[PDB]
Amino acid sequence: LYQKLITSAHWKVYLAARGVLPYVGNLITKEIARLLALEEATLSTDLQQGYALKSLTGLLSSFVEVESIKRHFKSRLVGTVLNGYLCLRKLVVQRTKLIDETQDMLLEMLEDMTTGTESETKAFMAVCIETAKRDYRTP
Amino acid sequence: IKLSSIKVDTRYTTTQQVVKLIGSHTISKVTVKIGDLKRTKMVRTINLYYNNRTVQAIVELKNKPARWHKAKKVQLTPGQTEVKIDLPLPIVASNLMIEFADFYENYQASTETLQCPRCSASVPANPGVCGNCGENVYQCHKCRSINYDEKDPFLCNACGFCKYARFDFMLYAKPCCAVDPIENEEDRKKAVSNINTLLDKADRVYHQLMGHRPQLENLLCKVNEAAPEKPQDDSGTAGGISSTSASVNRYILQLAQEYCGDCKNSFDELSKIIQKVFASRKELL
Amino acid sequence: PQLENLLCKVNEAAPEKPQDDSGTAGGISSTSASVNRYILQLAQEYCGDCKNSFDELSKIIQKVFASRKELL
Ligand SMILES: [Zn+2]
Ligand SMILES: [Zn+2]
Repeated sequence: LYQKLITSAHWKVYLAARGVLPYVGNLITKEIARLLALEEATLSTDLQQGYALKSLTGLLSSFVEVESIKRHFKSRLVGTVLNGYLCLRKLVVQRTKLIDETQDMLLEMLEDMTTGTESETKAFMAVCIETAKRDYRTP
Repeated sequence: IKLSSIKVDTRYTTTQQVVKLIGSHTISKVTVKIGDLKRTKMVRTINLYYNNRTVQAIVELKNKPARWHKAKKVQLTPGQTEVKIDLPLPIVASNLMIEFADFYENYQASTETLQCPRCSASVPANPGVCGNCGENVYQCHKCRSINYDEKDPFLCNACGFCKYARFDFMLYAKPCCAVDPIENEEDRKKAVSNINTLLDKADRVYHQLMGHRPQLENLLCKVNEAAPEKPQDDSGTAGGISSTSASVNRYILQLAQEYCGDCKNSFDELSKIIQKVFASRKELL
Repeated sequence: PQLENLLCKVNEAAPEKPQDDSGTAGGISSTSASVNRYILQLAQEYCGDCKNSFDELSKIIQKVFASRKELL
């Protein structure tokens, strides 16, 4: 229902103006953190592990697929996408097919955001420094 | 469990029976029964080996001693007809190797010319070929194969026939889903790929449990209506439905088939896949 | 009374896990073995036994009615 109601870029931009993008980014970060704090538990396998994560990432990709929102929110989404992708790469035992699809979508979004003016890029590099500040493999 | 009931592949050496099991089993005891015992060559030592390697065919392990773990060595007295091998800890095994490692061989006068099994002519022990009919006196009585290296092997290396005894194996074990031990990143990658495939299978079957969910939701609604739909005598009578069972509410029977049959089969498949996935995750961790 | 008692036990809505036929009891397909035991007993008692007895009684009643009509 939600994706059907915002199929027009008109309402995607409206929601982005209201601040939906930071909300979905924070939700993705919280879900990935829950998965990270969950791999310390047993190897309990859950069939629907990552449906919320995959759906939130799909929503973020749908919003980013509009040029203006991408322009205005690249610098604000690069940090959260980097953090999410790095934290998802740590997953080994709890890595589910849906988690793999989410990580691939985050990689595609990050690559889509790396592209930009040298300024925007150097700004994204500054973000990368903060992400590394936030382990010999993940950095 | 009779070992014969869970073997899916078997190969032999002159002293070893190497077997692939239908699946991984946790084994606590092995009993060996010995029938038709001949006094000329009697087993003195049995070694039991195992591994939990997944193989397509047991021949891949036949001549690979470094791939086997020794579970137990047992000694027999001359003419012993039953051996109980109590393992100090249960072993998890998808393959077994039983080795007859030493013998109380009774020496005899092999110098005497042997008798041809086909024409009864006298045959010299070397080369052991009948000069009258060409029959080889050292051929396996069961499969006619000739061992080149050993003229009097304890087992036929082709078919496992033993002229000195018959061996029956009874495994006090239980079926236990398990995977091959992970060694190096090569096996780590294999295990990860297996985990991914099994998770895909688990996702597919989940859907089956959930596919029957709306059907059960619906049949339950109809059954709650408690309508006295008059008995419908369908022309098709392939199913053996007795009058009383035929008169049972169709939805009730439909519910019983959907849940106890279909939902239970799907849930059993899903639980087996989940247990195997948990074992793979535990090994990887 | 037998059907009454079966109805009373059924309305208990009690789950009694299918009792394994330790003895040589009549073979029951698992599909049907998972119904309630009281449901199957009721179906046999009423649709089988009560129906057979009622059919016999109705045949006897019709023959008695024919005999009474002829006598009258
Ligand atoms: Zn001959
Ligand atoms: Zn042979």
